[PDB]
Amino acid sequence: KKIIETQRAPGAIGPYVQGVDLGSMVFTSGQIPVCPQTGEIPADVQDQARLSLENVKAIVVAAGLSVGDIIKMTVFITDLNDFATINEVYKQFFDEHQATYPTRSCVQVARLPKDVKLEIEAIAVRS
Amino acid sequence: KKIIETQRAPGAIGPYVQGVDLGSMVFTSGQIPVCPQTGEIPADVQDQARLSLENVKAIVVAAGLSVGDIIKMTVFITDLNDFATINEVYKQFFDEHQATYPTRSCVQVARLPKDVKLEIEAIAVRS
Amino acid sequence: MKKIIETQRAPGAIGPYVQGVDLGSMVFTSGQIPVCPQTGEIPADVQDQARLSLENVKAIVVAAGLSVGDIIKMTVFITDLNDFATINEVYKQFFDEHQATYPTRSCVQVARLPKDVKLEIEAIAVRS
Repeated sequence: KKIIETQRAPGAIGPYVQGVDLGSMVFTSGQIPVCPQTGEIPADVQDQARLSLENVKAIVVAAGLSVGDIIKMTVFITDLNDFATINEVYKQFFDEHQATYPTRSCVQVARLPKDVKLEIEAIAVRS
Repeated sequence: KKIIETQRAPGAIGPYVQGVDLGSMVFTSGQIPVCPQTGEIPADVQDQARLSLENVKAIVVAAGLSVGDIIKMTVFITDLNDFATINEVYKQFFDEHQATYPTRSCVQVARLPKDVKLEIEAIAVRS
Repeated sequence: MKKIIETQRAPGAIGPYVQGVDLGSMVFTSGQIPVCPQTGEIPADVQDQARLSLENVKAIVVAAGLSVGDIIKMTVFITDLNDFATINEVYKQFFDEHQATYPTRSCVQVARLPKDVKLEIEAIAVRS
């Protein structure tokens, strides 16, 4: 039960850790498009989606794993009009790391912390 | 990590796989009431509820497992007034397969992919 | 294992789910709502609701033989983010009082929850 902490993903806005590493598997908190350096949220959904994903990647990479070890995501979104766009960025991101797509749920919620357009949690396995 | 692929469940409409088998645990994507043979979404909530659960079954069977191996489900729905009808179908489903009911979370979201009334993810264990 | 968890210190399952499942290495709970197990009532105030959801989570993990410090992931479904700073405070004090490290978390505002409660919380805990 190792805690994961990285500056490549935003610090906790709250009583949670960024990730926990169980040995066989890794859980991340839900990541929002907040910039780890600047604390800023990008306006466009293309960018928010790239940024949530990088934030997830930082925690998974800080555990010593890679994108291809990601087996499950939930993508929580505020607007299904943004859907094809989120999917393009998210495919590109997996393809970039030559990783097969994880299992996934995608739901439209009412609202997200800081009024972001999306939030992504992940589960990775070691082997 | 072994990807699960079956034609008894709908082909992914985006960058995901229907299931992943970790040896120990199997994760499904969130199953919506899309008909694997036609692409149709049934109109009635009873039929939609029945149909997500058959899609979940289909992926868990393809992994070599069965419905009584499911330990967790998350049921995302668009209307809590549909709950008693969803509960009836879902109870019958597990009862039919002589299955112990899993842990479950049920929440009403704003909207789902393809304007479906529910989306169900499952987690199963091998032994 | 696939052991069902059953406790009277959390509200009983009336419906097609069980309170929790113990798998050996990990415990999963059902989503817990702020329904009081003795009175069957929902407190009106979100701090009370938050505290109670957490109690209800604790009851089931503890019935599994584990403790709060073993909880490794939560998802907090809420109906109003305006309640969030308040829920966070209650949630923090709950972990601090158990001397527990904070789990991983996801928090979203959904449209609605069972019984019009203000939050539902599910938990994943590991044995060691």
